[PDB]
Amino acid sequence: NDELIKLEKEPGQWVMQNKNYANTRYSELNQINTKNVSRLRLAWSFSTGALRGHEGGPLVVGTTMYVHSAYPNHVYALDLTQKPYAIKWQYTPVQNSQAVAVACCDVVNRGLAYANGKIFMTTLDGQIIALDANTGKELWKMKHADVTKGETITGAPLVVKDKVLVGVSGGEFGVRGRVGAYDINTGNRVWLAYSQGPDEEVLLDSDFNKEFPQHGGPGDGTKTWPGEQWKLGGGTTWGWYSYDPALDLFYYGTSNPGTWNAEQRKGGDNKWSCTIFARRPDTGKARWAYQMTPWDSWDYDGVNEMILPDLTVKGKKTPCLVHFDRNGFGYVLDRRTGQLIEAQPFVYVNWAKEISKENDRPVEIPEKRTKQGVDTKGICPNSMGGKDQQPAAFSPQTGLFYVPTNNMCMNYEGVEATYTAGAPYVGANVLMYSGHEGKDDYYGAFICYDALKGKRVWEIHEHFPVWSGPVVTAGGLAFYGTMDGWFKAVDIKTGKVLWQQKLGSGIIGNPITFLGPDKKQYVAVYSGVGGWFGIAVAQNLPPDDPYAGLGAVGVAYQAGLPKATTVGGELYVFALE
Amino acid sequence: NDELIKLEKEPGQWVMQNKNYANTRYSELNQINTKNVSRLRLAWSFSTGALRGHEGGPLVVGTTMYVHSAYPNHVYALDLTQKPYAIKWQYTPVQNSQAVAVACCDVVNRGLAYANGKIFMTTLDGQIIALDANTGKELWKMKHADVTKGETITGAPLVVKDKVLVGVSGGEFGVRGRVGAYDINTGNRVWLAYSQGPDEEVLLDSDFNKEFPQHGGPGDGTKTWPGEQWKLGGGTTWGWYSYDPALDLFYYGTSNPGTWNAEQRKGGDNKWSCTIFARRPDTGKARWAYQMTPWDSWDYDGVNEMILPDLTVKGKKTPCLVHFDRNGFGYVLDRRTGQLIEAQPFVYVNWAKEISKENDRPVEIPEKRTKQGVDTKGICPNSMGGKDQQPAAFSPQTGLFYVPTNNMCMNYEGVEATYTAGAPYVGANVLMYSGHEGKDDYYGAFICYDALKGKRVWEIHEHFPVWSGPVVTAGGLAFYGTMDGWFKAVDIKTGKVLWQQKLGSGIIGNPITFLGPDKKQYVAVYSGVGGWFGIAVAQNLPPDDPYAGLGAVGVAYQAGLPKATTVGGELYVFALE
Ligand SMILES: O=C(O)c1cc(C(=O)O)c2c(n1)C(=O)C(=O)c1cc(C(=O)O)[nH]c1-2
Ligand SMILES: O=C(O)c1cc(C(=O)O)c2c(n1)C(=O)C(=O)c1cc(C(=O)O)[nH]c1-2
Ligand SMILES: [Ce+3]
Ligand SMILES: [Ce+3]
Repeated sequence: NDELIKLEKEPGQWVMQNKNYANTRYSELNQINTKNVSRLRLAWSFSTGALRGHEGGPLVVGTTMYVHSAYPNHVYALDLTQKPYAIKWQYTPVQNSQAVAVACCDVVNRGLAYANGKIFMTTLDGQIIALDANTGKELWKMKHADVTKGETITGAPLVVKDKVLVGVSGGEFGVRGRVGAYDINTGNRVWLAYSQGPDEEVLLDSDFNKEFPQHGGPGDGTKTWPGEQWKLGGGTTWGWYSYDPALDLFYYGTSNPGTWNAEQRKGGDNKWSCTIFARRPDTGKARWAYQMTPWDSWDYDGVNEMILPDLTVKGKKTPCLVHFDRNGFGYVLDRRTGQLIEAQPFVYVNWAKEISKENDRPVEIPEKRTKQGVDTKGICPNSMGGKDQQPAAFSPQTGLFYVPTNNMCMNYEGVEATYTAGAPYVGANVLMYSGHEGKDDYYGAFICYDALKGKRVWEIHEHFPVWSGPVVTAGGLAFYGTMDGWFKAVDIKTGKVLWQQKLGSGIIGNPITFLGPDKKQYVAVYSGVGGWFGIAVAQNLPPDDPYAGLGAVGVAYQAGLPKATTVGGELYVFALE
Repeated sequence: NDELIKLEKEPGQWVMQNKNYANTRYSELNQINTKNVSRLRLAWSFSTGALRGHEGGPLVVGTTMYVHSAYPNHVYALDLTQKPYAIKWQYTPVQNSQAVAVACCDVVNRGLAYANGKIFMTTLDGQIIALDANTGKELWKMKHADVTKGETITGAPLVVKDKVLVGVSGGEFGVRGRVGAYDINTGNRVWLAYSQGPDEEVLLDSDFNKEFPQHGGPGDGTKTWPGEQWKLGGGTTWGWYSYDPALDLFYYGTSNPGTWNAEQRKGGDNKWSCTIFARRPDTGKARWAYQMTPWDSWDYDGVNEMILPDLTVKGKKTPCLVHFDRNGFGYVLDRRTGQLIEAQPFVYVNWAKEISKENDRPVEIPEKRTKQGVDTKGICPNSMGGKDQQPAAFSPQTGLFYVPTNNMCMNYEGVEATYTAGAPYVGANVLMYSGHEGKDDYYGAFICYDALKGKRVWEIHEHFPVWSGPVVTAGGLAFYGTMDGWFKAVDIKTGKVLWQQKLGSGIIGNPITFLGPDKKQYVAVYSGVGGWFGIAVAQNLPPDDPYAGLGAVGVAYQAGLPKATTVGGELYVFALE
């Protein structure tokens, strides 16, 4: 989109969830820096009027801030010229409350998109809705997903050219993952790109994986599955999307291949679950695809963000894609072709020795691959991954990445799964605990990571998983939140905490930074705990069954989350003086 | 209670809702003052995990802060030694959710009491519950009110000696208002004092009103009503209680006399509705009582706080009771006898010329007394009163009062009412609007008032009603919140605002100030709009019928409250540094 390509360069605005199409989450603003951040204080706050998990973050376009909430997905426009703000408009969609019963991982929403004088939102119950950005008037609404089939929507849509790109959730409900493109003006569906099934549904361009046939090709959407198991094939698309306008490719990752009992998927790779896709936005046709975790047996969803830095590789400036996967590996690919440049662990990994440079496949440790009817113990990372959806940042100044991570392991036993449309299609008993096979007394870490060297530069051990995507700035600072409510600013060179404040609820939002109409720098973040690790608190679940929430309940209680935080939903905005 | 008499003198703690038994809401702390308050900033916050109206405030006892919420009435103990806090324990009572449907005026609760190692809470559904203050363990509980008869509890209980005093709500449901005294050590109900009915139920001491028999006497609880109309007689007890241990008297006010159609109560004063009671704590027996509004036709509940200052009256130090009634008059009584010393308007009043010096009865303006089947227009104040429950403060240094006020008027038409147990028993159509018979463009004011002179000293006009009870301090400051979310510090001498910050939701909490274990002064307040004026927002009500919420919906939309604030539930704590 030509407006967004222009606007995303402005230091004073924040026009899409991860700052720009490259998903760098980097701001050039330097009013707030390592010298003065100790003086940072709350400027103002705003209640979203919702409880449970508040993921994503606000947008700032012009002099208007756009705010979104957990279910029922209230949307607000705040006029920042009104000292400090006034509510310009609000919108709450009508939804089918049955959506709540088929949300796997809390009733979260990762946020709004802006383009062409319009705001775009997704709803838990499967709608994509366009609103007038200045009045809040509903312009069009479309049904993209079907709650009666166990589908929900939690991901933020992406506007590219005249299309709004919308995903789906339900990898634990046997859903056929896909991305739909809807016309920005009418909402009419233009194309629908599936993550499995026949080529006609997957949508492959004539040059698909041309340079890397070893990454797969035509027919693999069915041939790499037993029978018609692909019809329940997962590969959902609830993460963050990115875009390179020069290459005319947009990028995203896909979820686990449906049932968690790999026995019922045996015989093939189960493509294109756990896959990085690069597609043409006009047609949806794939130019390349790389499957990170063939025949997944761990729930290592591949949906984490696809950051698009230009890195110096073997002495030459190279258009890269960088992705910190649930499977614990930090991948660097050539974003033109899907060529694997590097893959090294960014957390402790014990299910695989390495990713092979020969065939780009994981070299598995067989004792850590799961199976039906027999437990597999001490798998690291757990299903929540080296990190979950919480997006990393990249600084072009340092050339390094700032990554929120999990530090947890699990036991995982496959169980026969039976499909009933609208009900869970899992087939696993999972127990979760702290990192390094339960030896660690902490469950998270915030790190600085060198993707090409495949090494951590520094690490901040955090008691709880870090479920907040940092913003990094030219002031030498990274901001992120903790699940017990601390909002922190750290020195990007050393990891030292330079400022912190305890807010009302665990933070699972991704902070932003922008300039107000007063030309002053502000830092804004949601508070309101939830998401998968926070499900025991958000859904008020008891400790009696530690297997509940597919392991999430036990581990949250072990880490002491329910004693550490209440539910909430508040936007906090900070500035100097 | 001897512990509370001792503790209430400590500058660093806040051991009951209005600071002390005299309900002065005054703190001797002066770390924060007129010279430095501009430097005040948020220190920390805590989400209550509930939405809708958050009335009252936290308690600070020792190094523990006790926090309460709107329905379902979560209770938390925060350990303030844990930099800045940790959740020490929490308790959520089991309730009958039918209570929500019979709450007149939002699902608020005015807060906790502390005494003798115990926390005492009330629940919307009619329970009084004693918890261990250090562990949160339930010690005892009793059913005090019955939701099937339209009873709820929203008021904060008061501990006096070895008794916890518990009121009831339901003046709009034909409830028989009463106060119960429960043994703090066992939960046994020791006595139960009704606001109407025969003397055996009202409970009168042998010297009742002996100095002022013109204020009423034996038998008036039935003889001042037509037939047995007293059986649906209201006089509920949902406001703030006060106590003078030197006099062995506790004090409180009573609600409207049930049906809003005065025609059905014609024939007498309807005692003891709209009444100030002084009762013996041992027996519940009344020593004196003064009815402010005989034969009410306006819903002028008498429940507002009974502040117990010692004032110089005609040169003599006098133990006074000062009360800013819903009816718009600022009453000063001798708290030994119920002598009426002074009564003058603290807001614009047009329903009465004055209170008679001859017999202490309002001199009514007949045109403004409401009637059955005919509309009466331009009545000031409206039923929300000169002020509602939001409690005023008194400074012993200045000898003046700092009062949050409403600036609103109404039309009110009596309608014949039919009693159905558990259903509303109102009988009125009420249209509300701004002050001075709808001429004004603002709906509230924060004032400094001289009670003996009967004069405002200064006034700050506020766009919304001021539904927040100030804390006033020896630093020369008054702190209060507005319904569009501004928390403000004013210079008590000039009435100038010296500091303000916009928070996430309208403030209907009453702020407190205390010393942390770090010896630093903090100011704390709930944010989370609701209560009667906020009902359109708290209950998500449309503007279609302006008469809805007994007039509250119309006036809240006219004032623009739904455009100004969202719902919430957050405790904000401020300090210097
Ligand atoms: O397979 C799926 O469709 C799907 C959807 C979602 C979601 O929509 O939030 C999550 C996951 N999987 C998942 O595996 C997981 O780790 C997870 C965490 C969260 C969260 O917001 O905290 N959502 C999801
Ligand atoms: O007569 C009653 O029993 C009763 C109860 C309550 C309550 O319990 O909150 C209010 C009132 N009346 C009332 O008249 C009124 O002005 C009012 C305002 C509020 C509030 O919290 O904002 N409660 C009540
Ligand atoms: Ce999944
Ligand atoms: Ce009332």
